[PDB]
Amino acid sequence: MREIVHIQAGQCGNQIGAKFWEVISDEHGIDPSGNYVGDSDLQLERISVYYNEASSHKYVPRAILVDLEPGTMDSVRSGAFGHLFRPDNFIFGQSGAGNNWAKGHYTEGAELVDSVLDVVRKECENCDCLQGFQLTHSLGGGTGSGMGTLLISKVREEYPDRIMNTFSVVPSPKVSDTVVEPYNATLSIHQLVENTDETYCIDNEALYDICFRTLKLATPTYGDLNHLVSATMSGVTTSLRFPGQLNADLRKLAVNMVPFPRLHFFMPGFAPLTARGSQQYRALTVPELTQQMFDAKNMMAACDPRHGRYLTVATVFRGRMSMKEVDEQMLAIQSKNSSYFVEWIPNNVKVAVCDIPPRGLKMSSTFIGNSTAIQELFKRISEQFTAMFRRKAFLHWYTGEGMDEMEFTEAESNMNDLVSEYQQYQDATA
Amino acid sequence: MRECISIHVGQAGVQIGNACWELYCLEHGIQPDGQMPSDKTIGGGDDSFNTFFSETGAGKHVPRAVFVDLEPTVIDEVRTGTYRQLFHPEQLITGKEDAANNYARGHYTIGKEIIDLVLDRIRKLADQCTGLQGFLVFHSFGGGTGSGFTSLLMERLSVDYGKKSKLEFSIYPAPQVSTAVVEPYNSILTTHTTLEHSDCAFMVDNEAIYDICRRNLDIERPTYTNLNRLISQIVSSITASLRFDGALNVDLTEFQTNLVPYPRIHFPLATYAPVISAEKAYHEQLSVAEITNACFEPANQMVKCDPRHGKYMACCLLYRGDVVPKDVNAAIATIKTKRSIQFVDWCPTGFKVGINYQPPTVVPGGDLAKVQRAVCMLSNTTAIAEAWARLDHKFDLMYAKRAFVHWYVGEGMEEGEFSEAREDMAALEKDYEEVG
Ligand SMILES: COc1ccc(C[C@@H]2NC(=O)/C=C\C[C@@H]([C@H](C)[C@H]3O[C@@H]3c3ccccc3)OC(=O)[C@H](CC(C)C)OC(=O)C(C)(C)CNC2=O)cc1Cl
Ligand SMILES: Nc1nc2c(ncn2[C@@H]2O[C@H](COP(=O)(O)OP(=O)(O)OP(=O)(O)O)[C@@H](O)[C@H]2O)c(=O)[nH]1
Ligand SMILES: Nc1nc2c(ncn2[C@@H]2O[C@H](COP(=O)(O)OP(=O)(O)O)[C@@H](O)[C@H]2O)c(=O)[nH]1
Repeated sequence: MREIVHIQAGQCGNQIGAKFWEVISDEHGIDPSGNYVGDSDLQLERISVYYNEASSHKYVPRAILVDLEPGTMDSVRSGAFGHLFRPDNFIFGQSGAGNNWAKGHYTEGAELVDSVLDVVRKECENCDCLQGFQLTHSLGGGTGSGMGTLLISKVREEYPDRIMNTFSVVPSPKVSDTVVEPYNATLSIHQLVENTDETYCIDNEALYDICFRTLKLATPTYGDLNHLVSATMSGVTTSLRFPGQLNADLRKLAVNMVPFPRLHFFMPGFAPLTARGSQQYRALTVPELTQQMFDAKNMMAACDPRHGRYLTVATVFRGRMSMKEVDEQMLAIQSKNSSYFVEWIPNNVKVAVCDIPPRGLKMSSTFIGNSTAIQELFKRISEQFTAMFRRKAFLHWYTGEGMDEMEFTEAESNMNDLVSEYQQYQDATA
Repeated sequence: MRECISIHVGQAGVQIGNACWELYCLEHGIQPDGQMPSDKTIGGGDDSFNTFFSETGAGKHVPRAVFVDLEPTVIDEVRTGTYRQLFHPEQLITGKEDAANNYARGHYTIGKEIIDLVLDRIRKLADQCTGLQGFLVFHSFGGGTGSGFTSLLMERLSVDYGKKSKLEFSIYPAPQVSTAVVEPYNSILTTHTTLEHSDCAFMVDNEAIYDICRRNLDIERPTYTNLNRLISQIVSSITASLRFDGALNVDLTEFQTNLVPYPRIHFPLATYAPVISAEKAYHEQLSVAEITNACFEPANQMVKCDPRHGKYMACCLLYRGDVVPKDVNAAIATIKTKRSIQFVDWCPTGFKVGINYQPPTVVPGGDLAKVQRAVCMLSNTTAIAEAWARLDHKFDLMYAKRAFVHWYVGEGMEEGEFSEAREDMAALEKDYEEVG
């Protein structure tokens, strides 16, 4: 395919995406020194998707990391595989990016959008053709939500043709020090719905819930959850990274997946839930993967899909596997759950098969759905926002920073209309 | 003395063409180094194999066909496959980005910026021809490249050459190997804009080919080399009429005349019988009466539809080896048992037969083995309306709540096109249903 440009925002983005780069780089078998270790061509069939050659025809990841809190550069260059990146895009701010919008959205950051467009165009010059973008960020704080929406709009202006994809992390009361989050989340998704092509709801509420109620870890840190999300988003990327029969692409994924012109929020899931292990593992086999793919406590959104409907479905299986067996159980799952799925698009539950095992697990898969259950998450966020908003709170910060009340009101109008749209498409008929 | 040009569009088309051209080499004894000892190596030809190979003074027998792909992923494979030296210095067509399951992207946006090169290539090839009958295009109803670009190509060709006919080979994509979900919109949007510039089109259903390979070939994992080989065998069998030598059904015009009554009804259905399993050395012997008895079984047709409910127009046939027309007459008498047969009152009936005195060729190291007799009934049934009804159900479902519509509207198509094409296909299925 054509090349992909990766964009990384804020502390959360930098950490999550650095771990993701590590995960796939191990998967594609590339050394920290850029040395080559892979033992087959099937590893480098789609290495050009992300990695670019060096002067020594040494493959280098192509990504950009953005933030304003200048303490992140050393965090980048102190990870295990951190020094992997080109010493040209470690461009950051110098005076902090306190979690206030219109500071990174209007006040500043808008002064460095020239810098970020300069760097992204500079490294897409070496890109023979452009496929799309990978913005990783979270919905809280300026560097993060505000910069992410600003970047999305800017590149949408400059590149109206290609695709625009992003990963969303929604901060939650369960693990959050600050409290100015719901304002950030709603102000973000308002830009996000109307300005991107597809987005992944990598939630924290469901993440914490499952990690504490089954994985039962004492202190969910930026280490554990970083590992979980890096693994899952690697699993999502595999389908493009691998050659598959369901030989899907970003534009193809949009066309196949995107049901409406404003409902492009996915629910990345993973069947074999995995903590920080040492040995190979305790063994898992096919029917276990079948069951745990679509359980109630394995996704990344605190919702039970049996209370809703799927617009579409998608999966990407891993490891040496019986394709006929897989098709048999999938046919049964689409047979024994007739009401579970929408009647608007038959032949929606698509399936693919991959070969390279995950670097640590034998037989796994990667669930990338598109449900009508996401209304629960959006309703949650909007309700907490308006609870913080019915009486003013810190809102003087925003108003004195540049917004007005009308922008907040219209953001809520847009979100509640979106929830109405999801409700409507969730209660269709024949 | 009557040239012929074929053309391949899309991944399915190029793969089928790859699977067919080497069968075509095998049939005449043509080999990537072959020379066919009865020639002068300088245009030594004008026989029925001249229609495809325009052999040069180097005794090469270069073909008349080009391959189309919006992004090089299969056309490269034929460019570096097995018969590499068999094609000109970059006569093929390579793009840079596929339509990605979007009929509109190939019909309005992308192809409308690459089509002129394709037409220039087609015209440049045709100039070396002298007596061209028409084109034989290979496409599928599944993707947006092999469908939108095909319909656009139909329009361009009918603009530049309306006198000449152009037979078609199509695929009615199946859920089993469904590499998208937006196939039905492409299928309706291609059948609607195909009629006015189509003359006779064959659909081979990957549902049917998949069923045949999984059942009667002892293969459980039908890659794009198994179904592809089987379809190549069927296509070679059907076009053998014009291909090898002279008999029934010489020309594409003759295809129309003895097949299509009504220009809105020009999708002939092809049946087959010899489905040799594998390298299985010994099962039993075979009889011509047996294969012609089998060519009526609904399980053995290239498209799933049970014809015991409807009437036939003109049930042609072909045969390989072991001529015995009296046995054929006995076969007609037997099948006259009227348990599952019909014809139409207005026009009398003809079971035209043409014999090829060469035993059928087989893939050397494939999932088949050589046999001695073959037969293929092209029954222009009225039952072919089953496929259109089945696809109409799905198109209607998806258009109920306007799913995916933006992905077509926002690229140069209007909203009314969907509705008018649906109405037009309704008229078409009415036109089939009324005959009787
Ligand atoms: C009702 O009174 C209350 C008071 C406090 C609390 C919890 C209290 N509150 C907050 O400030 C949370 C969001 C308000 C934002 C506001 C809305 C953004 O514009 C800010 C801004 C930033 C920089 C410059 C100018 C403006 O401020 C902050 O995030 C700052 C970060 C900066 C100052 C380092 O502080 C923190 O992040 C803390 C103090 C470490 C986070 N923690 C808390 O325990 C709860 C209640 Cl109910
Ligand atoms: N060769 C081949 N193709 C098949 C088979 N079954 C289905 N297909 C179709 O192969 C098509 C892939 O080629 P296109 O339709 O041109 O795909 P596209 O996205 O328009 O463009 P490309 O992928 O670049 O070709 C899909 O539409 C499938 O439906 C099969 O058995 N063989
Ligand atoms: N660093 C980090 N933060 C996370 C993660 N998951 C959720 N978060 C939340 O994301 C928010 C951090 O926002 P941040 O990008 O730091 O805003 P900034 O201060 O403008 O850079 C906090 O609410 C975190 O709780 C994670 O894996 N890593």
